[PDB]
Amino acid sequence: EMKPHPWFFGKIPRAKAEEMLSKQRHDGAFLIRESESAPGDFSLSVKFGNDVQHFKVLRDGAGKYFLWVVKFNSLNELVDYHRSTSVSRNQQIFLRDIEQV
Ligand SMILES: [Cl-]
Repeated sequence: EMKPHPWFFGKIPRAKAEEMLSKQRHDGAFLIRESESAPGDFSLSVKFGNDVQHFKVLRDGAGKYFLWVVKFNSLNELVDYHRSTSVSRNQQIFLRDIEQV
């Protein structure tokens, strides 16, 4: 039965994503936001240790979404793919849902 996704935060600032993610305990806790610096593009923000890493959601010519190489017909599919394939080329970081107040 259909629930909204807990990871879509709309237009929050980059800094505010960092503020909220810093309070999460578990690496991989993440959100998708609408970039303020590149209106029309999404960014993915992810907790890792005491840092928060940011990734550009890239588009191909057909409008598919990707981070690195594998691309998807939806942000939803990109998110889910990266729950079991690392978002980072430097660490093993897998997307997991934020805790939630
Ligand atoms: Cl992996």
